[PDB]
Amino acid sequence: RIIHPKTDDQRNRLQEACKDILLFKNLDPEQMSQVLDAMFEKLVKEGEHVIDQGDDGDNFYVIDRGTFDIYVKCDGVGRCVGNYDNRGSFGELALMYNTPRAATITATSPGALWGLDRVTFRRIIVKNNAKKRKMYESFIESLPFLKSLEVSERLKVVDVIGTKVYNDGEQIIAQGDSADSFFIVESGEVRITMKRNGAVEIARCLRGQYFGELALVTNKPRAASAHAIGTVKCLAMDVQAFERLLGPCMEIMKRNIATYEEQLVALFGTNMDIV
Ligand SMILES: Nc1ncnc2c1ncn2[C@@H]1O[C@@H]2COP(=O)(O)O[C@H]2[C@H]1O
Ligand SMILES: Nc1ncnc2c1ncn2[C@@H]1O[C@@H]2COP(=O)(O)O[C@H]2[C@H]1O
Repeated sequence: RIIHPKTDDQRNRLQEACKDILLFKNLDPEQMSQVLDAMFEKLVKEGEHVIDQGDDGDNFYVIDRGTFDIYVKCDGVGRCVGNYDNRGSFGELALMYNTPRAATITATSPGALWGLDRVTFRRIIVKNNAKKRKMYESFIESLPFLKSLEVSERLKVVDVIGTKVYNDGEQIIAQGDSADSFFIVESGEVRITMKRNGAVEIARCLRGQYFGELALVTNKPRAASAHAIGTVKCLAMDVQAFERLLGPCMEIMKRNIATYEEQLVALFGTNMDIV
């Protein structure tokens, strides 16, 4: 076991930084404690290359604070495929598939990261993903909207999703809120409402259906709220995973978007500007 001593201020900041990391959701309190003890802090300077495309993987990072740009060099040209804003994680691909870094991550401000060495990672996270794969691989392959992906790409979706459970009445997401997750209902029922004024029910999602994609596609705040009816289980994915893996089905989703407009105009007379 690898262990790094941390001040009290570090443990509080570390625990708060890890609370929403999807790759840690399917871990028991004991595996999680080992991960926490293995975490070490790392300061980064603005302009610093935390990760360079092509290198061997070494650590997995959870963001404590700071901004970062994501670059993928495609044919001598560097594209900015996204960014991180004071929250999130990265560097898990090289450690899961033993491949070279697939992108360059640069800090665009001073910041801090929580690192986790590859050994502790593969020993716990990777071991845990195998378990996750046995529970959901079948379910994910069967989703109609994911048929657009190559079969190998679909299997990779399982590696980065995390399970989230909600009790009856819990708010899953709120209208007007910023968005960082894409959801897939695993079990239970999710009620979608929108405020004209009072809240109006506009849709319900059952096993196999998704929601929370509109904000990620149009880059806007959540257009509606979502609450759980009874006990709900959702498979969540962060926006970076969404953009890396679901590009192939940005059509089927774009096609479902148009429907959102018609429905709202029909119910309210205005499209509420969701596009
Ligand atoms: N579109 C993307 N392609 C590849 N890596 C990405 C992308 N968006 C974010 N990343 C992250 O950037 C990291 C770069 O190193 P890794 O390949 O280990 O893991 C990668 C992911 O965690
Ligand atoms: N008519 C609709 N307009 C907007 N969002 C809708 C509608 N029907 C269902 N939704 C879903 O509710 C989600 C609310 O958050 P998002 O905007 O991220 O994504 C939205 C869609 O997935």
